[PDB]
Amino acid sequence: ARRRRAEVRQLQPDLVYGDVLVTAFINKIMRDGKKNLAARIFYDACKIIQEKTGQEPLKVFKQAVENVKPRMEVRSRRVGGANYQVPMEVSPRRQQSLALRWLVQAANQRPERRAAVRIAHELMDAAEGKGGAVKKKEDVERMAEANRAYAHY
Amino acid sequence: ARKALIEKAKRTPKFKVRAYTRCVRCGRARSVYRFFGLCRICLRELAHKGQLPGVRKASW
Amino acid sequence: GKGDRRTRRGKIWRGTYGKYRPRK
Amino acid sequence: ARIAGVEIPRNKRVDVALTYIYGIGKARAKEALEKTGINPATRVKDLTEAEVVRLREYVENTWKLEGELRAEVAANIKRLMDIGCYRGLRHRRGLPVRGQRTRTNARTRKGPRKTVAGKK
Amino acid sequence: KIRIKLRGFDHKTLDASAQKIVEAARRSGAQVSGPIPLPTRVRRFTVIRGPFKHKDSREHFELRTHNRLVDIINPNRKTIEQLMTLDLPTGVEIEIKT
Amino acid sequence: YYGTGRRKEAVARVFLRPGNGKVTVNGQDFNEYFQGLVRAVAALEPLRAVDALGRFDAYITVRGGGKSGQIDAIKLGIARALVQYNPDYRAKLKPLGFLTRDARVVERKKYGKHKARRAPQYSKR
Amino acid sequence: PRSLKKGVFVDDHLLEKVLELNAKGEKRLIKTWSRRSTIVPEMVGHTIAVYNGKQHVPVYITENMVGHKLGEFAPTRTYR
RNA sequence: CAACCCCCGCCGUUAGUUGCCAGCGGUUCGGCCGGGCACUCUAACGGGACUGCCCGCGAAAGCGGGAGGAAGGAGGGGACGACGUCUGGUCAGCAUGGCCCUUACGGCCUGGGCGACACACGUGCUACAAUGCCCACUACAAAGCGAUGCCACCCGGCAACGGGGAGCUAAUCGCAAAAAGGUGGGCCCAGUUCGGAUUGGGGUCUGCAACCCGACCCCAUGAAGCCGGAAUCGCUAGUAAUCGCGGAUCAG
RNA sequence: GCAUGUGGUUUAAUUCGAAGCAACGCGAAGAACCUUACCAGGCCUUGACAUGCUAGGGAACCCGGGUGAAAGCCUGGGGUGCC
Ligand SMILES: [Zn+2]
Repeated sequence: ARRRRAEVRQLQPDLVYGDVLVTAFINKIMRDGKKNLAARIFYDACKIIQEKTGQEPLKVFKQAVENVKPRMEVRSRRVGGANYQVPMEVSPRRQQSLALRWLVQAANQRPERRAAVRIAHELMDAAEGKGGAVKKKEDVERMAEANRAYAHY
Repeated sequence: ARKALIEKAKRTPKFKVRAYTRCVRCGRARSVYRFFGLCRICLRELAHKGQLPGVRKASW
Repeated sequence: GKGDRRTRRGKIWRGTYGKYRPRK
Repeated sequence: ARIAGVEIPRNKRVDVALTYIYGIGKARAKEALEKTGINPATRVKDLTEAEVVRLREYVENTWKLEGELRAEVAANIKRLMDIGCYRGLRHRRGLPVRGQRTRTNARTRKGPRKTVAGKK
Repeated sequence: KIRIKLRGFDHKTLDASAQKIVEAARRSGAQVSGPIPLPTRVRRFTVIRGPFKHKDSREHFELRTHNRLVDIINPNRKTIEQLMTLDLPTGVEIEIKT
Repeated sequence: YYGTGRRKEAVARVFLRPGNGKVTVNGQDFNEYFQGLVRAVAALEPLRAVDALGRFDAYITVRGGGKSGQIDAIKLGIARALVQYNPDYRAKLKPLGFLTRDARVVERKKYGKHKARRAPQYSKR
Repeated sequence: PRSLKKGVFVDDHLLEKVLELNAKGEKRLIKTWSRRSTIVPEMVGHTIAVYNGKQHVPVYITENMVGHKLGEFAPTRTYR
């Protein structure tokens, strides 16, 4: 984008719950546009949360996201003929995106067989503040104030 | 196109497989369209002057 | 499975027909 | 669960199992169960000793297998080989036989890559 | 039940030609189903612009064979009069089967 | 009440008859013509828009395109017929934008390319 | 696994040329370009010279080599 | 440059052997028949956006936001490449100055070769699998091509194919099955029911002829390969990714 | 791993061009003979194609046989119009 900030695509809320956050997540599981498949994944992963936890998956989902949003990050920069990691306050937009993504990238790395399953567990261990979803979160920050020796750029 | 092969590729062969095309105009052999019987270059060539009827320039 | 010229897709790919993909 | 030739395919389905045998492919197996009535779905370990034998007796006295197949081919090769047959030569040279190209992708018949020097 | 097929290359040439059959058919005949389009079949030609070698060139040529139909039911010897030898289009081919 | 719903090369014959509340498409139960289809429910949205679910029947036909498009196709049609019943309905419809139709059409494959955009890859430029 | 349906091929050039060498017993040298041809059980024992791209390769035929063609004995590509 | 021209999206007129109980009568309940052009459609012409309206910024041009509208500010996509640049490419398409051969640097043919392989790079295809593979039942597409050509259907065969034979001159017959998808069931994380290389073997067809050097089918064989060094490509929306279909050339 | 283009090496020949971006599934939208320009061997010359000239013989034409890998070479027949 050179000329403008470019508008942000607006999505259609979920047919089930109705939260766009949902639709956003699903989009992220979907590969090859088999959105009918990824739809299921999410739902059946929800149903797993019902049977395995006394809580509404809708809530569980948000709180899980809420917890992996890193509020601090690195962004390399060439000053002095060198790569200086400048830590920086991440914007709202970029959090939500980084969350959902990591939730997924992490999920598919689980030892578990069935996909929906992998999501299910990742969605829980997330809200409990663990797993890897949150680890891929704490690690970035473990760089944020790790090189905070440079927050003057 | 060598005359030695235009006029040649025209006389009936001892085997039907042996019979290939050539462009009636240029004598080219590599890629003539049956429909017109002209070398791809040739097709364009006339296609342009307007010598191939109904033959317009596609647009969609 | 697309190179497996003895499977479903195997044939569908090559567009050939055989003991694996028939004519109904 | 044992021996067909000298082999022991086990703990899995029959149909699957039999594949393991040099002479049997996803075809014969099915056409060796259809000729015996043993239900494929059942594992090897849960076969009736009697069921087993039938399979045995059949398969062994019909198709050419391990201890004999590897043989027929082997010599079969030496056949045209002993003869000045082109096809034989390709076999000597360890190159493609069926007619492929010897400029690029051939590696499957040459094995590892043998890099040499050149120019620019 | 005179079936009149009209195949051509120019859509105006046929329109007129087709209209010309519509007009002198209602004056001496009876109830005409009007002119109807098909379909229309195209003949694409993907040729390389330059004669030398530039795959990425390619000029695109088409050839539209328009199809028009005009049905005439209750064919009189009077209708066949006006529609006997009263034509004018050149790049139009007609064929009748009744 | 007919309206006409067309979407990405696929036509939808829409018929709204005051009934109990059932959709028959190309002769089959709505929910049978769309098994396993997640966004299926999507068709009826224009209805639950005016709290008019179950008051009409839906004799719907459809031709062309894909099932995962025809959905939208019906969706529009229903909407277009819904004006015939009460034009005053626009007030609650267009804000939600159901009377719009998008040229989401499949772009033409240009030559020199592998698709409508996807160019070919060069390595040592 | 190659195949010529129903009716095995052999050019009449040598067929009715080699058979005539049967009416006399044996010969010594045969030369004909048709390497298009299959070898027949009716052809065994002769010493046919086949054409390469420039040479004329002599080929002795065996009781054991009836199912192959002539070309299969005339290597074209000179190598190594 | 823009515009005029085509395709796409709304709508109107003209047109009904495509389309339909949209409304009625019968059924072998197949829109099959009548009957009807309404709808879908088909195609030829024409309407429709111009920042024209409202708020704000602005000297103006214009910019931002809203509304009505199918569509918004060039609505999406085409064709469409200035004066010239690179002594760009191409005399093997054609044409043409010039030099060179004209019993040969010409012409016919048979066979071989363009397919050669210790290697190396370009473009790609198939895959490493469970968001998956297989088998089964089942549903939605467009745009093309078809006379000795597309081949319905029946029969023989595991099958490629073959024998028979109806329809089409093609919106009214055929290529045709779209595939992914959906329902069931099998697989249970293996180098495996992942993968299909290569090799043996047995066949089909084209065609004078498939050794060199053809595709196809069937049985067996079942390799590398468990996601790729440094480096490096494409793509800003119905795009990328994915999935199947069609044609050109052409016996194959 | 395989297809395909190219370098290079090879070959009797492996015909030719294209070369950084702006060559490399590029001419080639179809190499088994053919295509085909290459190499071998066999054969042909006013020549496979145009317009024409001077001398001699024959309507054109058609159907055989010999030799042959084919082409070609040799040979033999019937055959005789319009001015
Ligand atoms: Zn030409």
